[PDB]
Amino acid sequence: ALLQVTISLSKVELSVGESKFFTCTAIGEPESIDWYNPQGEKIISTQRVVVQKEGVRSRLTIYNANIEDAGIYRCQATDAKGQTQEATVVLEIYQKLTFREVVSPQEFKQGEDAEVVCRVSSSPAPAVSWLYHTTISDNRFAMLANNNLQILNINKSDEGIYRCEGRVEARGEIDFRDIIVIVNVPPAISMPQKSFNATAERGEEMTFSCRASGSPEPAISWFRNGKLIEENEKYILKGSNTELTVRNIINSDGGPYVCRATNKAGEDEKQAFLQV
Ligand SMILES: *[C@@H]1O[C@H](CO)[C@@H](O)[C@H](O)[C@H]1NC(C)=O
Ligand SMILES: *[C@H]1O[C@H](CO)[C@@H](O)[C@H](O)[C@H]1NC(C)=O
Ligand SMILES: [Ca+2]
Repeated sequence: ALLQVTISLSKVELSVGESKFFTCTAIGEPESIDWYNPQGEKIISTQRVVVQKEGVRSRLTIYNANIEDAGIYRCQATDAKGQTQEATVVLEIYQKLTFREVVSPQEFKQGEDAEVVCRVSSSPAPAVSWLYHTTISDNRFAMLANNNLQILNINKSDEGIYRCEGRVEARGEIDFRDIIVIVNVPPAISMPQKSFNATAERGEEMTFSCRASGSPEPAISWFRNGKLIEENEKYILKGSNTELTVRNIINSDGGPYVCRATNKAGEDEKQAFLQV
């Protein structure tokens, strides 16, 4: 029948930092068109909260909305008569699922107690969850109150990808992250023979096998008497230094040849004895 006011939106809810504008149409012939913050102050223009007034509409733009922004805004018109209609819009500022400062290739040592870390958060407290394939909860895996999952005896097969999924049932909002898990495993030397034997002056020869086990794969360095063993014409090592061949053994070559195997998770050393 008579004067009335409308707004582009009625109920909006945006993340923090998000921006948006609303338009207030005043169907009629208003002399007055004014906005009001949820505090009841007649909005004045600021380059972050801007108010543009044209014709019979009025646009209110909120840039990078913070938390002091939520509330019931009101556009309110007034003609030459005392008639004074208004429309209102409800703004809700919230927090998207954030995953701040969350490193991946997370490394852990074979035996230790691992805690895979996922720093995730949202306005209504997120509902986090850990997946491997697919869910997980096997009396060795458990989610701490801080959202991280722990693995008590992080065996190396445990090594893999883990999804830290998070949902906000209040918004049907979901988002995950995929973390890589690395199981560092100290070196484990393996050499079937640690006691060899050739004949002196005769141009005999002997190869010495030393294999290891670890993640990363261990580096095998040999030592003799007190010096690192280099190749030379005397010794020839091939299989990434897993096979030490001593050429032209005399009497002086008899005795321990020590085998070192190293990685970032420790070291193992075993030696062979060469009898002449
Ligand atoms: C050569 O040395 C090994 C050391 O394990 C020993 O068992 C073996 O008896 C030796 N060979 C001979 C023919 O004695
Ligand atoms: C689990 O698998 C890894 C594979 O590298 C191995 O290191 C570990 O010994 C295994 N543990 C069990 C329970 O068999
Ligand atoms: Ca923006």
